[PDB]
Amino acid sequence: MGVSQSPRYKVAKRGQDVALRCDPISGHVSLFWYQQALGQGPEFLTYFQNEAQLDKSGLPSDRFFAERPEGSVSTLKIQRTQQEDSAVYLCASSLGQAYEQYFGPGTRLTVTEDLKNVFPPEVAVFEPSEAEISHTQKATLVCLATGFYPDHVELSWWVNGKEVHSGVSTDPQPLKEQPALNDSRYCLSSRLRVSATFWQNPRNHFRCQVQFYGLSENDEWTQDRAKPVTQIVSAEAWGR
Amino acid sequence: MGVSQSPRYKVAKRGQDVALRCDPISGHVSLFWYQQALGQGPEFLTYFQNEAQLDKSGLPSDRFFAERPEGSVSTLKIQRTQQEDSAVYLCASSLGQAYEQYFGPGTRLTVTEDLKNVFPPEVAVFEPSEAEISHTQKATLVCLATGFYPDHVELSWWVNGKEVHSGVSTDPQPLKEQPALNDSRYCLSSRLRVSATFWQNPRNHFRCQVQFYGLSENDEWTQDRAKPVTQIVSAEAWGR
Amino acid sequence: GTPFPSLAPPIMLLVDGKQQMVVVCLVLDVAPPGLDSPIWFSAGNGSALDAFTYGPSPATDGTWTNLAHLSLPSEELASWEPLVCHTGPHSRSTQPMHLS
Amino acid sequence: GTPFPSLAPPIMLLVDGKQQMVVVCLVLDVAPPGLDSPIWFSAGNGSALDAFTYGPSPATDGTWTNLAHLSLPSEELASWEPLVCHTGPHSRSTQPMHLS
Ligand SMILES: *[C@@H]1O[C@H](CO)[C@@H](O)[C@H](O)[C@H]1NC(C)=O
Ligand SMILES: *[C@@H]1O[C@H](CO)[C@@H](O)[C@H](O)[C@H]1NC(C)=O
Repeated sequence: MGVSQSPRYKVAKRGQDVALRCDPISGHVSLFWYQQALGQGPEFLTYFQNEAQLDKSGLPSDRFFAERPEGSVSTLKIQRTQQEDSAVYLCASSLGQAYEQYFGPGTRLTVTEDLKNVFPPEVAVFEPSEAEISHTQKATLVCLATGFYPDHVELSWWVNGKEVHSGVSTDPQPLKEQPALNDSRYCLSSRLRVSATFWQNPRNHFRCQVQFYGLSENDEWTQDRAKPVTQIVSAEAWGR
Repeated sequence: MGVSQSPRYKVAKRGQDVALRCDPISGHVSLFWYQQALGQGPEFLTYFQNEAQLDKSGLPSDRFFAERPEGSVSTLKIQRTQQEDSAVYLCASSLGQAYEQYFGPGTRLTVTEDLKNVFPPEVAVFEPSEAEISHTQKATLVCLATGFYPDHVELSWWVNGKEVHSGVSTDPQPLKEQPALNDSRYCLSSRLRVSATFWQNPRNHFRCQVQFYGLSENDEWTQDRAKPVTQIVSAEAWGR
Repeated sequence: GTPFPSLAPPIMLLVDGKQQMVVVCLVLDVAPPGLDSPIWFSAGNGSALDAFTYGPSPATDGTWTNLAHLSLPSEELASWEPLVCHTGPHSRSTQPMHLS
Repeated sequence: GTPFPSLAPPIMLLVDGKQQMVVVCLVLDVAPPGLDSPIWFSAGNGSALDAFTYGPSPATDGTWTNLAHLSLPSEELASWEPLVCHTGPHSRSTQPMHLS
């Protein structure tokens, strides 16, 4: 409980068929599949009514095909995925086609010609300036995640071993380092705002975490230098 | 006074050399030229110190060339403009290279293969729903400017013959109708929020204006159907 | 902090000699998220209708509102009616609007 | 309603066997505009330095902040210093920061 999907982040090469899954809330008669791309609203795909598809209007290409044999678990597969498949596929469930919908985390998909384009984030943290401290009596830390592809990252701050959400302001979505080039890396920034009295404490430890989702184990890698797999990149600094 | 530039909006075809101008504030020793593209910060171009260029580091291609003979008026020309020239060129002036800067309206430039891609906005206005009125006791009107290229538009509301700015919330920038295609049209939306008692007045007239900047007079047009020139498109509706 | 959609009165336009039915859904009181409040529509035959969103926009009064319009021929106004809009997050919805 | 930039303490990273000097400018109290508060930098030889912005971002406390970082070899730290950041709108600026 409630609606969960898997995987949440999946990067694949063109011509490589993939598969997604969704486990709706128990006791939900209906099930929906959507597609968000280019920032556009959820574009309908298919409809499941008690393990039975009663609507397939949203499906553009026949390469896609979802099945719900168990009646409580659905699986959408895409044979020979292409670039126009690079989007976020959502899943919804309800007591019926006449009730409100519950959405899951979704599945962010990104297809590429070569898997050599995958790269981990370059995380770095900066300290608050003396100007900001003496003026507002508050300190703001900056985290930067750069040179990472695709834009599959989850940034979070960790003060004294524990994650914080208060005063945390992160960018809505990663920005391409070079918007011109069709294939470009992404960047990201975040801001943690604490009191000047808090930052001026050496005891306090501040760390910026960036959960990156790359290639899994079942993916072969040739390049001799490292391997962009699902990893995390952080940067820390002590108070003054 | 203060810094003014011309033109503010210029659309041209590839291979067609263009020219820009800037009239800095009187008594300003320095003059700057910048270039904003892809949302990136103002990228330096050239520097003018009393009708004399002392810096040309920002200039990528030699096709560009600015001159300030009068010492109070500068002119940046771009021979055989290309697509990488499609950006907003700004102009700044100051008492010197050690003083604050004053910027002008700027010059939004957009180059295209064919001038047949230029199109006026499709403006339409919608009325507030009864649901919003009875709930918040306030009414919100919606204006939509679609199918226009390039994104050279200025939207403004006009209540009872006079333009209004209060309660007016318009989108930051036009959104491509089809982000996938390199050449796509733009869209735009705005929102005017008045009191329910105000909208429920037939006497009150509401109009949404959209100043579109297209081709000038000195541009030849072949297509027999109309001609996308600098024009305005509005949509109106009476209160209930 | 409480999203609130609303189907506005339809409008009639012209495209290519065909009368066009255009509607729009406006969600209000939307937070300032890194994400957004997705807007999708539902028809009469149980099918959904692909639309065009304008994304959340920071209002002058320190708020956020997402917009999305929908276009379809007046011919099929006897198959999709009534019309329903959705938003959120779970998600939220509005009352059916008899096109006819 | 009053923009306020600030040059943060520099950081040292590695690229290709070369020590890299990375700095960043943070502008605060920026309104929620359809436009933004452009961020550009100035060097020592009088020349400007192209940087990378992250655009204004809606803070959780109902505010907006634009960011921009700048990267350059530690070799040329004897030519660009001190460093200055700019923002706005006219425009605003900050005090020089001796890199050295
Ligand atoms: C309902 O949906 C079907 C299939 O798209 C369509 O052909 C029909 O026009 C719609 N209206 C009716 C008759 O229910
Ligand atoms: C100043 O600018 C020039 C020209 O770019 C550059 O060669 C030099 O290294 C800089 N430093 C000095 C010597 O002023």
